[PDB]
Amino acid sequence: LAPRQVLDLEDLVFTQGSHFMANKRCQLPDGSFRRQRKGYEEVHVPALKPKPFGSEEQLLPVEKLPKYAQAGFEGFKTLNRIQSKLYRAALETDENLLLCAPTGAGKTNVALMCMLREIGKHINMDGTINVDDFKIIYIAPMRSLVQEMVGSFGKRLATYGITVAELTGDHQLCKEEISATQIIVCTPEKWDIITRKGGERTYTQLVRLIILDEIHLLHDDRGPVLEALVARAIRNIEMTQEDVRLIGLSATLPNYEDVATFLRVDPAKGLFYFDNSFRPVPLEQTYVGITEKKAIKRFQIMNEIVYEKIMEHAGKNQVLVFVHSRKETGKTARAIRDMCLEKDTLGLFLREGSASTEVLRTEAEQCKNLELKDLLPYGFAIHHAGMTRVDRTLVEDLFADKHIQVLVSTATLAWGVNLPAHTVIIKGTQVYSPEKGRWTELGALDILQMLGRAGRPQYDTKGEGILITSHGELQYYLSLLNQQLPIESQMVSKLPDMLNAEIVLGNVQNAKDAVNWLGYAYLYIRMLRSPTLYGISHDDLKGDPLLDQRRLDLVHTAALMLDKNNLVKYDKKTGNFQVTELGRIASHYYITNDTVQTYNQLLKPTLSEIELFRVFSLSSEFKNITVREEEKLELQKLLERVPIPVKESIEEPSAKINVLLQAFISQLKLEGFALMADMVYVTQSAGRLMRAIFEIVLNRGWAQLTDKTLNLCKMIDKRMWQSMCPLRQFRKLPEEVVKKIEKKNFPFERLYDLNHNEIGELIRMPKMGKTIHKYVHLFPKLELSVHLQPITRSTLKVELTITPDFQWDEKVHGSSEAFWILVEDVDSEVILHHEYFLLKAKYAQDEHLITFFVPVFEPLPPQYFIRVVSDRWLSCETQLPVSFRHLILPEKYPPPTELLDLQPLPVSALRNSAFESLYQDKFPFFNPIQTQVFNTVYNSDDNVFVGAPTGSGKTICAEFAILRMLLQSSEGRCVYITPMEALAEQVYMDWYEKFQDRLNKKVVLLTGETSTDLKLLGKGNIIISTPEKWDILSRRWKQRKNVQNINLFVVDEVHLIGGENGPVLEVICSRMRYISSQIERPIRIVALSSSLSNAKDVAHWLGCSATSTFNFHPNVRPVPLELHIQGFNISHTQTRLLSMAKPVYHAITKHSPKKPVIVFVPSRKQTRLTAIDILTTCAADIQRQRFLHCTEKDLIPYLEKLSDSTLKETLLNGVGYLHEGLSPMERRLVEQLFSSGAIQVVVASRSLCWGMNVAAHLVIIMDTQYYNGKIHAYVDYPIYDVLQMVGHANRPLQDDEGRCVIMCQGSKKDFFKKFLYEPLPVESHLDHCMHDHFNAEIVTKTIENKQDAVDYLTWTFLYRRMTQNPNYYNLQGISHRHLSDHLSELVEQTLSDLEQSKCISIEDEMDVAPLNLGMIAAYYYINYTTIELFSMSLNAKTKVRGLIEIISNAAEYENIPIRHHEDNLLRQLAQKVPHKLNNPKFNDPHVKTNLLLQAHLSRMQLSAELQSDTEEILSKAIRLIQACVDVLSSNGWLSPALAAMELAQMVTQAMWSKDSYLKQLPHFTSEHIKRCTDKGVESVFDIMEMEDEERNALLQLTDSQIADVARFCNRYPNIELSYEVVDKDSIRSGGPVVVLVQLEREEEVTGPVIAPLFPQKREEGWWVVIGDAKSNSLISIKRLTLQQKAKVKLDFVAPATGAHNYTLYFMSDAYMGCDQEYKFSVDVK
Amino acid sequence: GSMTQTFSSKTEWRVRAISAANLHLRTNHIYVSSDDIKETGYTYILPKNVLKKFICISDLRAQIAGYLYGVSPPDNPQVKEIRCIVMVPQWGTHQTVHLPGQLPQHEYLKEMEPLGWIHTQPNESPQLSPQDVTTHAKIMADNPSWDGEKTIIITCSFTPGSCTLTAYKLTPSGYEWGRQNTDKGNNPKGYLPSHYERVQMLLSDRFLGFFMVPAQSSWNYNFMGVRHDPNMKYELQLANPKEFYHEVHRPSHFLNFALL
Ligand SMILES: CON(C)S(=O)(=O)c1ccc(Cl)cc1
Repeated sequence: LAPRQVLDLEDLVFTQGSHFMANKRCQLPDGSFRRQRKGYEEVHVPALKPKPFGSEEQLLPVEKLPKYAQAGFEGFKTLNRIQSKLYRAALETDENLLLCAPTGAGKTNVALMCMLREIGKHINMDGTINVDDFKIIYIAPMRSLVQEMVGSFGKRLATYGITVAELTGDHQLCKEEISATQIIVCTPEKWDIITRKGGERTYTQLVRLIILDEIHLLHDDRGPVLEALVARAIRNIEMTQEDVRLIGLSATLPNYEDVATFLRVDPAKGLFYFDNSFRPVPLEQTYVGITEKKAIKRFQIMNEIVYEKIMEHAGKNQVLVFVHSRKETGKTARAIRDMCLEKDTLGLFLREGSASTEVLRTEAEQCKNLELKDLLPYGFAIHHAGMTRVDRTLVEDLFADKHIQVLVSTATLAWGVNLPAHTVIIKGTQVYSPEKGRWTELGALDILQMLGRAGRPQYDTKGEGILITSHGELQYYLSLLNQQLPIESQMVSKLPDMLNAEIVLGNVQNAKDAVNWLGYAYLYIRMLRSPTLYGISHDDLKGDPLLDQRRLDLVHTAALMLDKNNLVKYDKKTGNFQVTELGRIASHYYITNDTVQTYNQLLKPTLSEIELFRVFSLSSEFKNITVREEEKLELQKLLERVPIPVKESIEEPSAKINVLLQAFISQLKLEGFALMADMVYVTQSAGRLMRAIFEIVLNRGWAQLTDKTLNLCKMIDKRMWQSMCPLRQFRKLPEEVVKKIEKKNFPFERLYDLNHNEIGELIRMPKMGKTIHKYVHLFPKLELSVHLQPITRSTLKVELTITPDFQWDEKVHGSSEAFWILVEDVDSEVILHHEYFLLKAKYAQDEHLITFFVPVFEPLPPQYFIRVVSDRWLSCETQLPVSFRHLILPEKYPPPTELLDLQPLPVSALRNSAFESLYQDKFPFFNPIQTQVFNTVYNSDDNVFVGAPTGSGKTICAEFAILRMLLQSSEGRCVYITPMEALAEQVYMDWYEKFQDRLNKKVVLLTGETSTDLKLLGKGNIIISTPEKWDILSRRWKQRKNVQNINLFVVDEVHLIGGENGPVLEVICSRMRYISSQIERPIRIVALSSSLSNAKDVAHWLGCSATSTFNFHPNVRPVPLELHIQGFNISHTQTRLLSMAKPVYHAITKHSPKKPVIVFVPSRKQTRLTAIDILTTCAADIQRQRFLHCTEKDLIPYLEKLSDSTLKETLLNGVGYLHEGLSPMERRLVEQLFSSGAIQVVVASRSLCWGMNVAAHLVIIMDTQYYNGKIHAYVDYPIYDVLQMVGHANRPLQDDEGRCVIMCQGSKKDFFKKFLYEPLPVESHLDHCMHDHFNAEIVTKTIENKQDAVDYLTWTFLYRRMTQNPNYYNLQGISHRHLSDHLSELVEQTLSDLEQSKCISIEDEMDVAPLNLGMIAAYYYINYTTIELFSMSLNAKTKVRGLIEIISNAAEYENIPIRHHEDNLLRQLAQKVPHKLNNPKFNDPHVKTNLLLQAHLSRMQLSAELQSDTEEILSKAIRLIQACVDVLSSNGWLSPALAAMELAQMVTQAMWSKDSYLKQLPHFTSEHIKRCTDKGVESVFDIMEMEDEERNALLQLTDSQIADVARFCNRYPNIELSYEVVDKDSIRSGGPVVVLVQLEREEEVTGPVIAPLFPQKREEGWWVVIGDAKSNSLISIKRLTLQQKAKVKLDFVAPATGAHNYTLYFMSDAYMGCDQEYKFSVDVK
Repeated sequence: GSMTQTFSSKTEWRVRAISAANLHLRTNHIYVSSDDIKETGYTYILPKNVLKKFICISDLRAQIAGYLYGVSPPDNPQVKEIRCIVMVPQWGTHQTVHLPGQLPQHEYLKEMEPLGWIHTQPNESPQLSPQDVTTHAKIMADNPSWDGEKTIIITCSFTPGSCTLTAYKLTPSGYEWGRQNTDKGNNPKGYLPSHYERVQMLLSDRFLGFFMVPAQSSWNYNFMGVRHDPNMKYELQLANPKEFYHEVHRPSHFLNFALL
């Protein structure tokens, strides 16, 4: 709305805060009266009469409450009148509530009833509470009240096993607080600042109920915090569609109905008003308003009034007097005690000879303070915050016994102690406010609370509150305590800061959002209901009835204010708001917006300490501070001694603030109430203001100022300067010692090198040489060392090792210790790199490895520096110089191969009709790259390498090579490895269509099932595989002919040798080379890769002649790539994503407004959020629905096939999304709509970037980091994924170009420029992955001594790269001496580990030999450490119990994620499972898989995530079970081996030993198993043998389902088994016994095993086990696969002659209940 | 008769600390006086980065000094590239500096040659100080590694808003006069302008120097002068020096404020 106006917010502010009196008149209850006295007037208000019970209202006994909530009322009989009117609304409904009741009427028990209702929603059937299901926020206004509430709610709810807790200070090390707690009690400000950050996995998604106690705080200057909380909550409701219950507890004051509107309370359902007659004890009130203006005699008048009033109660009533200071408490107690002595009246307080006088004299002589003993035997007492817990408890326990007569105290006791008194006197209502810089009136909440303490609840028939103030304030207090001081909104001043908080969160992205947000404020309600009070004329309102224009004007004014101070970029025409890092910092650190404007103005990298302290002193938080005349002399006494000089004159408030901070760090005590208060106020804010400065300058890279400001943060926290002995930070050390030490003036560091004796001597007091020693090694201290690893001549990879060098002690270190790692340049001037490092207690003894990239240049600089500095410990830092004097750079990479301008090659160049049938429909010509490599690939057998960008058609080049194979050899075998399973599947579709459909060869895709894969390798001409499925196969190459008979070996995407799974790929390639050299009949190798800088190393490794290596660089991509990299300055990820939201849209319109667009986003949740955001932007834009290119109804036959409604709406407006949790058919539909042109934009998650069958004109990569939940940290996208995402912007048949925009954190920008515009250098990491391959090659007899190992290493790419880039592999030279020693060390270490694990034997320290464990590890492709654990854990007595436990504990399964949101879902799961596990920790992947496996065996189906996880657990379970079978069998153990053999079946079919065989049949349920087990049928043959009609009669099943049953019944094994002991009449002891068994299948192998609940297709496996059951003894075993007919021979040794009766066992690995048993006997002689 | 007034201290080091915070502006205005008719001996190339850091850690009243270490560009033995500045425990006045007797010793400097020293000066001067001639000569007489034809004195003079550098070497006669000189005043008997000559010096941006600082302390002792001894011993470390008024140079200010 364009005709806007800029307002003066300040002119609209209620200057008087909670003291603003909106009401013009005050009517007092009947019987009030006004006494005139000398210079002061008195107003008396009598105690009110309660109405007994009103109209038909009775007191509910706890017995009639719901039973689950009774426990929370243990120890009570019936609720009071308030709780009884409220229990239905509170316990029986979810209605939002507002309860207005006089203070102390019972409101917090009503809050307990709401809490209990919430708690009831999560009692599972075992009676405990899913305490991970919800959270409850209790917002209380004062800290003392918070602490008391935590205590009392904890006690009331302890019967429910619920944690109630407060949130304390440091939260970046202590967010586990929130996870551990169900009821969070905090202040408004704390919850504001916490939810201001947000963050993804914040536990604020569990919030179900928010309780806003003392909500009349809205009238206070603090009230806008409650308004921000409620508006934010209601907005989060709107966005996330979760509902959260809001409960307000208020005093009884006008505008309560507006407050109800503001909390979304239905006035007919949730609003309850109980007037002041419902006070627990009726209150007689006296107000004393003094008229005497002159201070000196007004003071005496005050003390006279209080003396007289206290005399009215001496000996009848205790009197609680309330004073404004910790000092005036004692001063006033003594003032009236002394005026009492002067007139001889103390005898009234303690009647003589009383037990009371003796008790008080004894407790004052035993326990002692200064004034507390100076007062306690008189009946007096004081109480405040500078008092010991035990002395406060003493005052409290003595007062409770009705022993103290006059107790003088502060508001803290009103708020945090439950201590009433018959008479209360509030002595004066003035208090010093430093924030306001002057004396002001007490706030309303304080007054209400203190006078609420009047009258003890059970001992007094009436209370007597006496308020003493200035006469001009009488109408105010009379209004406050008599239901007539209206609750107004104070938020108009805080509007800029609150608005910026919502912009930073992304809840408000433009002015229309801000208007809707402001319509949730309490300010908005009060504006509608009383516009004149808020500056709106009644005629302005009638012309703007919703105050749309007025809210637009306020938001405009605030947005202009924030934009002028650079917190926000405000586009006025569009109303759009752009966040900034400065804005974020203002919000996250609770800094007002003018202050960060100052910080942005004055902060400079050259700033000195002097200027830093001055910048601090200029904060707007101190704008009301002034330099008073009475302060000036003491301020000058300090300003001439300050260690940091102050340039400003003493007349300037900034100089005073500077000096107060410096005095505070030096722990000076000042004279002057004002100065002490002002210092407290300055320094309580200094912490977070200085932490904001530190964040600004750290993220700017300013090394020196970062150091200075982090130091200042710590000097404020710890109250000392660097110069002081850091040992002061051990509170428990005596100060005289540390003073001795730091006076001795010697470096603290040297103390580490001495012992208790020598330090005891150096300080001249050896009495505690040991003690100092302790603390010296308790001080945090890290040792640093570095491995430099050159990536190129200008990018350096650093691996920092951090070794802790101190003793941990949780009394001083807590549970973690935080540090900053800072990487600074030559001059200690720029922070080239920085990160947070957290040393957790559980890891306090381990080396920590950190790795990162820093730029470098030529000529190399002298050195960099790595500092590691404590985040909170002063003088606690290690600096490691990183010298470059001995750094070996790799050579500049060679130029690319020139792209030849050749005649584009026709398809007809294939010179083959059938061959040309594969491409001639698709295009007329091959691109320039294929045209250049064709002659070498198609007309030669040379090994070939093709390096080029993704999207250059390298796969067609490998197709050239395959076709040459097919012409050479009518039955040639080709093996094609790609590194990703999704790529393998795409290639399998396309190549199945090309070579089997068209050319009628056989194309096969390896599954991972070794017998299946061997038959595929036997029958297929094209074998497509991922690396590990080829590793397990090609290990056994000496025994497997189909492995060596390969004509052609093609490896795709070979640059991934350099990435996380590179080692296995490097190994299999090296092996293909070695095999080719052994069998002396060459195997041609074709390598395809992204553009590589060290291409020639790869080609030479794979034996590619230089003329046969095509090393192209990114500029040759056939569709030109316009790459744009925009950097983003915000270091906080959720805010950085926010700042990218709209640039995504603008990028679409600038680079591809008509043509298809993919947007890659970092997470599943982000795909949906960004699709919606793009949609919102184009809606608020002119072009709405501009991304839909078919009609709204051609789409709906597609659409109804989906389930996600959001995906439906977005697709309707032209935007799809893809993520992993979508059903495969949903993803297929979105892909088909995208590639057809219908929808223009698809938003896909990072992880799907390899299995996407769509391409686009524009790819946007929105941020380049993802959150990893295992390590709780953000990880960078591997460069390989980024290359793959960029490759998607390539449409050769449709586009003249491809465009890609990469949005990244700015500090990554230059890295991407170096590694995208230039080719990629890759390295081996096989040296880090040696053991399992060494073990395979010792099993295979390729390696038989250490020399063989060194030699075999020379075939690898690692060996080639050790010469080109020695430092990367930790060599210091490239001579043959060098790498000979390096390889020998590598070999010795790997073989020693294997020999220690008992996988290999080593004899004469030279000869290695495979052991049985290693043979098992190599056969089933299992990690050697896993098989070692297995050798440990298995015994002669394990069975189905122990086996699940053992196999859960596998290195293959510790990669299983542990996300907090299952920590109860599994807790109850571990309860429904048959095998009761042993001592459960629940942060363990091994236990998690144990329970997921018990889930799968029981057929419990779970979520989509737990299903995704079980589906990959199952792909390794069979190998692991068979490894256990092999271990147990080798040992000699019959029972445990047969148990594991049946566990194979159990895992396959998803049943148990106890469950019935019929559970294997399709469409069978428990009732069918009952009607079967009842009469006639127990097994699957029972069902085959039944009649066809009786089958259906018992089955109760469809006919399609009966055919499903029949398929299984015909694949079910029925084998005739025969056995004979060959020459059983000639058996001698110790001689050979050969038994022959013969297996004949009745109908052969139709096909694989029917196991719908097991992912991979299996084939039936069988074991033949000869044993003796008594002995628990297995004497022979063989493994066979059966194809109709098969014979097996088992040879074993005979023992001496006796009684020997053996059993023959025939056991399956797939089906249950086919296991046959034949006992037999042989006469040994 | 008379009135009554009280004295509030006005300590000079505070005005100096305020002033030293602004030293960084001078680093954008560094001048090398090139008025030598012909160069005598070699050409010295000072890297800008260490020069500017050296300026920022100094004081406008109290001289500081650093030792120069360097090498020759491979094919040009007549160029000396200054590669390192070593700061050692020192104190100073406006006319001279007090260094320990012991020259820097460290493995990192063992492949470098000592090229003399650099020091700041409050005011420009047409002539080389006789304090400087005496200091250079007494160093040469205690330490034979300092060749008179190869070691220099770079003065960094504080000219308004800027810095002017000039580089000198001693002469045989200058060495012989300075080693026997014991008059430390502004005009000692025997002092001549024939005792020194101006060597050519250039400021370069193409390479970087580094710093070495003491191992167990810092280098500034102008607030702890008692703890400074001509015979004192020190090791070094590869790190950058702290500014003149950094807290760990004046710990007594911080401890004695906290007293009262
Ligand atoms: C201000 O923000 N809160 C008070 S909150 O606890 O985080 C929250 C969370 C979810 C929903 Cl639906 C509403 C509110």
